[PDB]
Amino acid sequence: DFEEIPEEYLQ
Amino acid sequence: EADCGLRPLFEKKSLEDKTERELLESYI
Amino acid sequence: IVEGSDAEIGMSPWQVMLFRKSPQELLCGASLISDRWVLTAAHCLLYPPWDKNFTENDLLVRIGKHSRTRYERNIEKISMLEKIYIHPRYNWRENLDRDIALMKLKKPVAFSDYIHPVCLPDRETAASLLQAGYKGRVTGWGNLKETGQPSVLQVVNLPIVERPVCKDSTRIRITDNMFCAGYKPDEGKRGDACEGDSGGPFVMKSPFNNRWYQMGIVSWGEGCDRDGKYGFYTHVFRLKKWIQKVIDQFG
Ligand SMILES: C[n+]1ccc(Cl)c(CNC(=O)[C@@H]2CCCN2C(=O)[C@H](N)Cc2ccccc2)c1
Ligand SMILES: *[C@@H]1O[C@H](CO)[C@@H](O)[C@H](O)[C@H]1NC(C)=O
Ligand code: NA
Ligand code: NA
Repeated sequence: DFEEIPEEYLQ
Repeated sequence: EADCGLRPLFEKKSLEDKTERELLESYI
Repeated sequence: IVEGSDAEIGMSPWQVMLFRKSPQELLCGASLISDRWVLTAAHCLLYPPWDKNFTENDLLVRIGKHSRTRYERNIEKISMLEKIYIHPRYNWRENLDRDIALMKLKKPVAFSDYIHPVCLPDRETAASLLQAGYKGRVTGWGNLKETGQPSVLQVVNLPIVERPVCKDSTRIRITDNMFCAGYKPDEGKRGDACEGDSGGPFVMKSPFNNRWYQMGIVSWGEGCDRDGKYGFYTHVFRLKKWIQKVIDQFG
């Protein structure tokens, strides 16, 4: 339900 | 911070939010 | 938040969203107390009865948000956690006594119109403001009712309740490290925190210096916005000695 956040923050 | 609790879009501009007066009125 | 209203932009610039990396989900609310420290409820991070025990790498904090689900480009900041600190006497076995935790960010966050820390109370401000009848403000992206979710940050103002009434509303053992807030059944108006609001701030605006102070942390409640029940909040000032000790030692 949430908009995907920039992949940078998931690294 | 020395600046804590003062909101840029409210206290810092001397603008009040729509319901903060309800709080003030309760502080009797 | 039940029976609240949409926040104004920048109305709660200390509001923080605790966000699970996988799957991507809201976990809890929290608050910004300096450029590198965020305050939340311990049960947001640790609650063995529900197999909950998050590590630093499991989470992100999202600061400066308004929309619950949107990625707010050029407005919000997403921060990684360096370390979690849970109160050593947090009582998850019984009644959530001392339901408080600190999170240190990997890098300091930049303040903006939308991102700004709230004050923590001194003894005098606590003594002056934490009185039955005095109202504080609770904010969060949690459920809109007990049994859906808001589009943007919700806000509600609630009065602090006398201790005997808090105690008589519940079978749970209440401690000096908690206070309760909410309207009584005969008071007409209503409102409460709910699931998803956990860890968010209960704030009051000091009439002495016009600054906002975080007096409570959303902790627990039996149902949401039920008549004759009240929301319970961690008493931030009662635990300030631990807060200062953590920041002094690890800041
Ligand atoms: C339904 N509801 C209403 C208000 C809130 Cl703040 C919340 C968020 N807290 C919670 O869900 C907390 C976490 C552990 C159990 N919680 C509760 O609120 C329990 N429903 C009551 C409880 C209190 C203390 C010990 C055990 C059980 C939920
Ligand atoms: C929670 O996780 C940590 C890290 O693996 C572990 O050491 C701890 O025993 C777990 N349970 C707690 C803190 O109650
Ligand atoms: Na009781
Ligand atoms: Na109630």
